[PDB]
Amino acid sequence: ATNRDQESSGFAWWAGNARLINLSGKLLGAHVAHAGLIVFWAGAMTLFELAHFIPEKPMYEQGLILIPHIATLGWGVGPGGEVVDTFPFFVVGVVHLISSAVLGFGGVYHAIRGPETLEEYSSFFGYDWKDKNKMTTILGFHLIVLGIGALLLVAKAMFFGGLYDTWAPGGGDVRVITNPTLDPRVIFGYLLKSPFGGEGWIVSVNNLEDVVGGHIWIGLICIAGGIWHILTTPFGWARRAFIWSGEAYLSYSLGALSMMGFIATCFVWFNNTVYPSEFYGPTGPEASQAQAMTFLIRDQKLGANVGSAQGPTGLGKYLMRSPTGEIIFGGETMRFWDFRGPWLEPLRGPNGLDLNKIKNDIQPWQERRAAEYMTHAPLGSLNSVGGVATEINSVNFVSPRSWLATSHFVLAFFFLVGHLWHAGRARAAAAGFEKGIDRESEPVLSMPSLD
Amino acid sequence: ANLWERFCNWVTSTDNRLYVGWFGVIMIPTLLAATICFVIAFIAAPPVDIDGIREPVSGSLLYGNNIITGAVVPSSNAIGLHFYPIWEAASLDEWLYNGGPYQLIIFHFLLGASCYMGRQWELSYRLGMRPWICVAYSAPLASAFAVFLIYPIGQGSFSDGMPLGISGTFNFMIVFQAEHNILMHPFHQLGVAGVFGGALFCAMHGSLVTSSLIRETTETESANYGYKFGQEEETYNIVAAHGYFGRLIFQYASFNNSRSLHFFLAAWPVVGVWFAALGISTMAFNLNGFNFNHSVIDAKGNVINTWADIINRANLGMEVMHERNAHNFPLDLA
Amino acid sequence: SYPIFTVRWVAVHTLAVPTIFFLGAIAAMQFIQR
Amino acid sequence: METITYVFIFACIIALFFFAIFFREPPRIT
Amino acid sequence: AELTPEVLTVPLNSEGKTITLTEKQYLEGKRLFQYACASCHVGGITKTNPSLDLRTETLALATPPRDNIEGLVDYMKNPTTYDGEQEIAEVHPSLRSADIFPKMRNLTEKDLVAIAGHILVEPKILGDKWGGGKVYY
Amino acid sequence: RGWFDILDDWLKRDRFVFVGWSGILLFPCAYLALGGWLTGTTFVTSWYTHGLASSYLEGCNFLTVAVSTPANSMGHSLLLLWGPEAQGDFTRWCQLGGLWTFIALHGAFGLIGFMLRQFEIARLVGVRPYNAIAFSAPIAVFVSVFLIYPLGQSSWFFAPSFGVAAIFRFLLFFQGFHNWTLNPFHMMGVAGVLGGALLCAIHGATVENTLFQDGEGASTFRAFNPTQAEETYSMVTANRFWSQIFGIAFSNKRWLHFFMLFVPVTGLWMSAIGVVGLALNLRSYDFISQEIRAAEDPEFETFYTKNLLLNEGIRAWMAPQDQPHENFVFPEEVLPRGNAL
Amino acid sequence: TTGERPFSDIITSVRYWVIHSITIPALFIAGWLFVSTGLAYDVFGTPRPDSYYAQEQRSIPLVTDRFEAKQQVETFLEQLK
Ligand code: CLA
Ligand code: CLA
Ligand code: CLA
Ligand code: CLA
Ligand code: CLA
Ligand code: CLA
Ligand SMILES: CC1=C(/C=C/C(C)=C/C=C/C(C)=C/C=C/C=C(C)/C=C/C=C(C)/C=C/C2=C(C)CCCC2(C)C)C(C)(C)CCC1
Ligand SMILES: CC1=C(/C=C/C(C)=C/C=C/C(C)=C/C=C/C=C(C)/C=C/C=C(C)/C=C/C2=C(C)CCCC2(C)C)C(C)(C)CCC1
Ligand SMILES: CC1=C(/C=C/C(C)=C/C=C/C(C)=C/C=C/C=C(C)/C=C/C=C(C)/C=C/C2=C(C)CCCC2(C)C)C(C)(C)CCC1
Ligand SMILES: CCCCCCCS[C@@H]1O[C@H](CO)[C@@H](O)[C@H](O)[C@H]1O
Ligand SMILES: CCCCCCCS[C@@H]1O[C@H](CO)[C@@H](O)[C@H](O)[C@H]1O
Ligand code: OEX
Ligand SMILES: [Ca+2]
Ligand SMILES: [Cl-]
Ligand SMILES: [Cl-]
Ligand SMILES: [Fe+2]
Repeated sequence: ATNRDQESSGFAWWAGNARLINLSGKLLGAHVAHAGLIVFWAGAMTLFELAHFIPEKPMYEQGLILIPHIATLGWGVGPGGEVVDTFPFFVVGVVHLISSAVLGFGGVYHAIRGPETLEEYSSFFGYDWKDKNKMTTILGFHLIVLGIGALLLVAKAMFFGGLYDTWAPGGGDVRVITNPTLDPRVIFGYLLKSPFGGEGWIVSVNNLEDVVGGHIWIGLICIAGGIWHILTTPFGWARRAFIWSGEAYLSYSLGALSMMGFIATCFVWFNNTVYPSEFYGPTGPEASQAQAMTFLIRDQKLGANVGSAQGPTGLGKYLMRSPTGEIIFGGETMRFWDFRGPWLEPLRGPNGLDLNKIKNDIQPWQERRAAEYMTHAPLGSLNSVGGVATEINSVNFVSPRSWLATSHFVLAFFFLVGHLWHAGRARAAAAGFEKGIDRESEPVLSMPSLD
Repeated sequence: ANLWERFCNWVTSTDNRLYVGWFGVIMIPTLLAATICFVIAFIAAPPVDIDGIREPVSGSLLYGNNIITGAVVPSSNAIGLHFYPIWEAASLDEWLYNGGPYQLIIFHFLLGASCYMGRQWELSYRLGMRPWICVAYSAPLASAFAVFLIYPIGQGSFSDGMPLGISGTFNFMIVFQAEHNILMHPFHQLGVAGVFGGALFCAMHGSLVTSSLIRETTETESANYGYKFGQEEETYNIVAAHGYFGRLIFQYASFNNSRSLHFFLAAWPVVGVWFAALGISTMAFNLNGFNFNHSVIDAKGNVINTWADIINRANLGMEVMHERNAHNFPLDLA
Repeated sequence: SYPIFTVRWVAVHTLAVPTIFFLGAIAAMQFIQR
Repeated sequence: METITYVFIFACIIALFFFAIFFREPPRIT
Repeated sequence: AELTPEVLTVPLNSEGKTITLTEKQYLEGKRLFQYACASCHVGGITKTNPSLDLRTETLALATPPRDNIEGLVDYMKNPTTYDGEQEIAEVHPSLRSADIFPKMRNLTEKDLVAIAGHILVEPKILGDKWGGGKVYY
Repeated sequence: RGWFDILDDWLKRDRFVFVGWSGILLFPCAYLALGGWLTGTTFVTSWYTHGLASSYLEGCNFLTVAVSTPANSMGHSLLLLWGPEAQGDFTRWCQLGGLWTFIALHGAFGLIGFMLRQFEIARLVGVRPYNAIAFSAPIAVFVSVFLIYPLGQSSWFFAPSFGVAAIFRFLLFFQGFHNWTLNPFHMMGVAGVLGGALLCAIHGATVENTLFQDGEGASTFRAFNPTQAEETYSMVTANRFWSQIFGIAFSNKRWLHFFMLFVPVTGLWMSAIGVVGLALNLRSYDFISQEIRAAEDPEFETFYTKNLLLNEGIRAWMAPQDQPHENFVFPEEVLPRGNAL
Repeated sequence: TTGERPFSDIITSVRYWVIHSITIPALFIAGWLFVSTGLAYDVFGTPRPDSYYAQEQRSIPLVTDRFEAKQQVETFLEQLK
């Protein structure tokens, strides 16, 4: 049993997987078995969601996170995001579940039966962490794989039925994207937008042409990059900047996944384009604005003149100005005036909310949607009692947006920690003092006193 | 060496009384700016319209506060999450009215304190130490990020960031209780176990090491003189300490390995505090404490209150009173 | 050869015995309906 | 007078930090 | 105290007839009210218009009267403003508007009766809490 | 060598669980305090004393169960099972809150037993009794909060009830009624608890990160031996590290460890002193200068005035259910509320 | 090293399990029946779900007299009728 105790490996059981660092065969098994676990969950969780699913309640009233992802791709839904066929969901679940058996088979085989190291077996599949060119080649294969993944999304949107478009003229619907945004000024312009309010960096993406165009770019960047890394070896300045070890590379990826986790958190919290409110529920900003809209409609029906109604502080009770003058809802939702959503936008003019439109053009479907969103705000308890923290038991609800934001924050946070842990460890191991200070060569002892 | 080389050598020098380092080149100016602005604002800033309702709250000493009541007041709810640097204001007077010092301070501070953490890794590397002191500091750091950045992001405004001041801190806590029932949240409960337990284990370790110091001094001198900086020999008897504590409880509940003990002392508070930070950072997205309001019902359907319902009434008091002129609509949704 | 009935044995049962009785009581409670 | 007092105590504490750091008794291996 | 046949006896119509609901109808009514109505009407208030609640005295003064099974069942098919003047199916869940309020698509006549009986029985249990709001929590 | 010394021998045998003369006080008191808590939280109501359900039997969960204080009309009755209230009736005694004084009083004697145990063991093993000395802080907290506080109030009703949610209620009560956050003795408590948690984390991390390489293993715990003479980590390197990061550093390990006792122990003792003032409603509730200014100037607002508005809401909203013996009826129209909410 | 039998000896022995596969389930069942029979309510004086209030009453039965508190509770119990 090669290296499967502390004496021989130098690693205790609780650091057991570090015993795998230089055993490329068993480590391939660990990786493939784990990819199995991810695929298993995607498949099983979907079947579970589908079994529990009542197609005439909103998804977001049903604790669903995976059906909403399938529906955003335009599968299984029609106008308004109404479920028209659950069979695409069943297919996604079954096919992942079946695929996980295969991955789990390969993982178990590599992990316990196959060759422990691959280097003797094959010079193509074997690798030395310290072989910079081999590391960049494998990285290159994976980049090409990822760019093909990104182009699968583009193929779905342009050639295989489209995507769910909450912004579609006349009402949300599945729509084929025929004119994806190619202009790099628009695509890369997102990357240079501020992440602060009213701007929101990439999270502000608000139309499927930009989404599809971005993935066209990203797919080509990733395939070009992958070819690059297969054809080159790292340059001198990169050689001198990094640590070249399995543990260092892990650290870099932990750092990157952490960053992606925080971004995903903000994406599901604020973005209502690639996370349609039809499927995920209203965003926090959306539901607060929907409350102001609800009472503006109510009191205006009763006779209030909502443009000239002064609230207790002197600011408009329903309507006021943003710091740059745009007309926006009043009360605490003043903070949310950068919110944009298909049910509100028909009321917006060049100067912000239009009082003429408010007085004359508000349709019953806007009243309904604002009422629905106001009463499904993403607030709720850990035991899924919907509403404010003092609300009574009655409504079983926590928004999928809160589930997805909180889980991803927690994950991103612990991944930053793992980044620091592994990056600091990789540095120390490379320099040779990860196990402690040499008592006969204690560096501080050869340094001058501070004073 | 050339100029650049010499500069690098000085920056990364292990011989500077305070380590500078590359993290330090960002840390030094950002922490100085945050400090200077805080000091001046705490003394002399005019009232700030925190809730965007033209109702300015006085935070500074010269405008009627003492050390306990004073604060640098969060930026205006009218601003929300918009970036409000000095040059976005038409004047300093406007910048002050709207709570611009708060943003300048918390952004330079969070950047500088993140660099403080990197700098702890950096020095440990220069000295040939193991690297994870910085991972311990990530716990208070993560908590500062939760209250000054993540909570404002979730709620949509830096006006809901923790104020920089003693009473404003309590204000943030009471309102947080009303809106999230944090006490009933298990991540805050783990936090409490982390800091009460950190204190307990701090006192325990202190008292056990102190109890077993080896006699090296007379009664007319401090026993502290019994230890000399840099001596090779341990200064207490671990075997007597364990002999003591294993009998206090029972043998196997006591640590006989100092490395194990010290790791536990690091891990218990740090992990609990990571959960505290994560409680704040996930209540930021309104996944709130347990809600057992009216959970216990009799055979007819009468509500039989429990202590959870009494909590609920205190929370209602906070909720209905906070920011008493800011709400126009019946639900407080952020 | 070890004794069976020791101070430790008593200490253990003073806790274990009511704990199991209580866990059975609390298990039964989960089936109580108003 | 109160503000002066608060700022005075604070400024003393800042001075104290300066002396405690730069004018500490130096630690000596001995 | 118990949930007795008497607590479960509520007005069927405006003409003095009552109906005694079974314990199972009471449970179905709670479940269905939670399913279709409690998002706005938790606890007997109305979140999108707090001026109107589901208290029995309030329902009695509605036009047509809504303090009986028939008035409530008819409300769930063809809801009106409080004075009977406007039909509001376009903005309030009802069978007539099951097309735009899809949760109403599965509700049967028996389900409407169960929801009605919930609205009438709950204040007999909860007194001022029903329709009281947070003051009475 | 009479019976006293023979008993002494037996009490002091080196066994899995040490007994001692202290064990005779400690074991029964601690067992009953803990058993009384488990018994009440599992089976016992607070219907007659508080109007609350409080046990698993009634449907509470681990967070909401409690053993609750007796009714306010009991005053500070010892509430002895054989006393004039329960008159020997175990059922009635449960219903009147007798388990509350049962747990608080056996708990108090049990803590005395525990501290005697720390002294007794230190003495036998030949170490200095600083662990017992440090334990005075838990004792000062228990005694101030569970005994002195209700003794200065109307009755045991206002002591904390033994329960997770119940203790949370006790925190929120102290905010709304005593403004206890404003109290500099509580603030010193906070600094010594958080300061102690800081010291615990930073010292554990420092030792673990200045370790000497004493084995070949990448998992470094095995490279220590209890009986070894040498320090397992470098004080000199640790000292340099913190001197350069923070400005100062420990240089004396005896001082370091003494300070780790001093800080959280001192914090707890300070918070206890504040709670003794609160027994008498002797609060730090207000800054008089603040109130005089705010009464005359309706534009003057600080976070201090804001938190008193929150306190007034807590008191008005919670008192009628939290203090049922007062029979409070507060009409809707008197309840303090801001706009809309 | 204090004389008693190691726990891990005890709990991996067949005799331990012969004894405990009886006494553990026996205790658990006895706890179960303490509740299922209703005995727990009677010993501790805890209301059953139908016993918090009389049919029409909505005031809690708060004890208000220290020395007659026993009788007051008895009186509250009688009124459940
Ligand atoms: C892709 C991500 C990734 C990978 C491949 C690794 C891989 C590795 N880590 Mg790193 N790590 C990560 C992310 C990762 N880590 C994160 C996000 C953190 C922050 C917590 C860490 C923190 C960390 C530490 C502190 C250490 C490692 C170590 C190691 C090595 C040994 C791991 C081992 O055997 O664990 C064995 C696994 C366990 C003992 C199980 C841990 C259980 C966790 C704590 C709880 C999970 C809770 C669960 C999600 C919910 C509840 C479950 C339910 C049953 C109730 C190995 C190289 C060791 C090392 O440095 O070696 C070089 C080591 O000491 N890791
Ligand atoms: C995703 C989780 C994960 C994965 C994929 C692995 C993977 C692996 N581990 Mg790590 N490990 C983990 C979590 C994981 N570990 C955790 C949480 C801990 C802390 C408890 C450890 C602690 C640990 C230690 C201490 C060691 C490993 C070692 C190993 C490797 C050798 C295993 C072996 O020899 O088994 C022997 C076991 C068996 C023969 C029993 C059966 C095991 C199989 C895989 C179960 C398969 C069940 C599955 C349902 C089958 C489906 C088949 C179907 C598809 C047809 C293997 C690559 C070893 C090593 O590195 O060797 C070089 C090693 O010494 N691990
Ligand atoms: C991204 C991860 C993710 C997210 C956002 C969700 C979201 C959701 N799930 Mg899903 N799920 C997941 C992963 C996730 N799940 C996993 C891994 C499983 C396998 C166990 C499931 C299996 C599952 C089932 C079977 C069900 C759900 C359901 C739900 C809903 C209710 C959740 C709930 O009530 O939680 C309750 C909250 C908890 C149990 C608390 C979790 C706390 C963890 C332990 C803290 C983690 C800390 C960290 C990871 C550890 C680090 C330690 C440190 C030392 C390093 C909600 C939409 C329910 C539903 O509505 O379906 C329709 C439902 O029945 N899920
Ligand atoms: C990343 C995953 C991965 C990698 C790098 C490897 C690598 C290796 N495998 Mg393992 N394996 C895997 C996953 C993997 N395998 C899975 C999922 C299974 C279960 C089906 C197995 C079951 C398995 C067995 C039973 C054996 C190997 C063997 C080998 C070695 C020889 C392979 C060869 O010569 O193929 C050369 C190329 C081909 C045979 C044609 C490849 C055609 C592929 C399938 C096209 C797929 C396209 C696309 C990229 C797939 C996307 C998948 C994604 C959606 C998940 C080599 C070390 C052998 C071994 O180790 O000898 C001792 C061996 O006996 N593998
Ligand atoms: C997983 C993706 C991935 C990974 C891990 C790598 C890894 C590597 N790359 Mg490849 N690369 C990729 C994808 C990737 N690459 C793709 C898709 C392309 C095509 C565009 C390339 C094209 C490429 C070139 C042309 C080169 C590399 C080089 C390298 C090496 C040094 C990288 C470095 O110093 O970055 C660190 C980045 C810098 C030092 C740039 C300045 C840092 C600024 C401050 C970052 C600003 C961003 C900030 C964090 C905020 C984020 C948002 C922002 C967009 C506003 C290393 C082996 C070099 C090499 O050695 O080739 C052999 C090199 O010359 N790569
Ligand atoms: C060291 C163990 C210990 C200690 C310190 C206590 C202490 C206490 N118990 Mg606990 N108890 C114990 C073990 C202990 N108990 C055990 C083992 C049981 C199970 C039987 C109990 C069961 C128990 C119950 C059921 C109750 C108490 C109660 C009390 C309180 C009042 C006791 C009292 O007034 O005694 C008075 C007696 C003495 C102080 C003994 C005096 C001895 C002197 C020095 C000698 C004189 C005696 C003389 C010869 C007799 C002549 C009488 C003649 C005139 C007729 C007090 C906190 C009560 C309480 O908690 O109420 C809230 C209560 O109801 N205890
Ligand atoms: C290495 C290792 C490990 C790991 C392992 C793993 C991770 C594995 C994986 C595995 C896997 C990952 C597996 C999988 C499996 C799967 C399967 C077996 C599947 C199946 C399917 C089916 C059978 C289907 C069915 C159906 C249908 C088709 C329809 C609908 C309905 C149903 C569902 C019925 C551990 C940790 C232990 C440690 C040791 C070493
Ligand atoms: C798809 C999509 C899109 C697009 C996207 C894109 C186009 C992206 C890009 C992206 C990118 C383009 C990114 C980048 C990144 C970068 C990074 C992340 C960097 C990093 C760096 C580092 C980490 C460094 C480090 C260092 C330093 C700094 C110093 C020296 C040392 C070292 C090297 C360590 C849009 C939005 C339109 C829409 C939606 C969809
Ligand atoms: C009061 C009284 C008394 C006494 C009594 C006693 C002494 C009792 C005891 C009792 C007991 C002694 C009981 C016990 C119970 C137990 C239980 C009920 C437990 C449970 C547990 C659990 C449930 C666990 C859980 C957990 C944790 C904790 C952590 C880990 C994880 C888990 C989750 C597993 C006498 C007669 C003198 C007199 C009169 C009064
Ligand atoms: C990797 C497996 C992918 C299986 C591909 C299924 C095609 S997807 C299919 O495409 C049609 C146009 O051809 C669309 O009209 C339809 O809406 C869509 O469901
Ligand atoms: C509970 C112990 C406190 C009382 C101690 C008084 C001891 S009394 C003492 O007892 C001896 C045996 O121990 C006898 O030999 C002796 O005659 C007698 O005077
Ligand atoms: O700002 Mn500060 O506090 Ca968060 O909730 Mn809404 O907004 Mn306002 O009320 Mn409640
Ligand atoms: Ca029943
Ligand atoms: Cl407030
Ligand atoms: Cl509002
Ligand atoms: Fe220590």
